[PDB]
Amino acid sequence: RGNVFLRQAEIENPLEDPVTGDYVHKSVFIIFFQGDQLKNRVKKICEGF
Amino acid sequence: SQTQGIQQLLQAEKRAAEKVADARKRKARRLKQAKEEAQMEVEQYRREREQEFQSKQ
Repeated sequence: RGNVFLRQAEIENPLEDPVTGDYVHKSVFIIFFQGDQLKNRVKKICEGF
Repeated sequence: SQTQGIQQLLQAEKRAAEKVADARKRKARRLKQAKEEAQMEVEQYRREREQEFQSKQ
């Protein structure tokens, strides 16, 4: 249940990825919750993907 | 907008902290009051012991 503010950012002119080396741009659209159960569950899912 | 929402939440936590301060003050006032009724109560007791001592003497 995404509820918190959208933090947007973008990086162009990237560097090659640490573990494969893909020279790929970056962009982030975050909504991060302050509850502990969410902080752990979303952390698990996000680190998994 | 997003920072404004964050500020509303921060104001909420601020009034929560103010209520926590009010509550620790409530506890301080309550223990001070309890000390004061204890002092009054035991003073009544000392008056009783004193007048009883004079009566018996």
